[PDB]
Amino acid sequence: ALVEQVRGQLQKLERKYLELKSQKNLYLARLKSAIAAQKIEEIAGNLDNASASSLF
Amino acid sequence: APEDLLERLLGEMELELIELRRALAQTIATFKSTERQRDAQQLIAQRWYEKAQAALDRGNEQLAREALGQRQSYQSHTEALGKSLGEQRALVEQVRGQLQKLERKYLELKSQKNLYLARLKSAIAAQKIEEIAGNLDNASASSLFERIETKILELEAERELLNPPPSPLDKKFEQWEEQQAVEATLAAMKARRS
Repeated sequence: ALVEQVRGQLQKLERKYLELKSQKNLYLARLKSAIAAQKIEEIAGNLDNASASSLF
Repeated sequence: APEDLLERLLGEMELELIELRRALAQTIATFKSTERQRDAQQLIAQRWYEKAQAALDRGNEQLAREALGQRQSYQSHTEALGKSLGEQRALVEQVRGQLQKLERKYLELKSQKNLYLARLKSAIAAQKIEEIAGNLDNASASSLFERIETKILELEAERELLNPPPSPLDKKFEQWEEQQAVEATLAAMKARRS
């Protein structure tokens, strides 16, 4: 009963690991997407859209 | 580290299983030595008995009496030694039983050690996976994985600020006016291709 019981934990734990691994990229990607968006629309307003005193 | 002690303590027992081992052997030697000495004493007595078996015949009774008188001295040694050898036998068999039992109990104790050390690592090897798993996305708020959404929202929260979304009126209207451009453009279509 012990050997079968312990293997089940390994079976479950191994499953939970790769599942956790998959989500990491999906959230890192969305981190870059938002970050990669910040510095384009920020300057865009600085040029001609944000308000008066804009460089344009 | 207590887990090392179980290896060390069993090492100490091993010294005894070779110390008690030596003591038992020493007991057997003297038992054999005592056994040998008894045979010699009776042999001398036997020689007088064999030698006494040559005088009583033919009418020489006097000589035979003297020879047997000498043998009584050797017989006394045999009787004392004879009883001792039988007594010592119980000791050698008795002590061996302890060695038989003790040796059995040792390997039995040895077997269980690994079975419990293994289950020690299994639980220990489990602690540091499920502990961090909760730290990431399962334990509670403030978990490193959840905190990522906070930064996502913080930047996304600024998105609606720097570029305010269109008002519901324009949303209601821009879609509203598309229903006519499509139909009005199609109005010239359905009438032209008719």
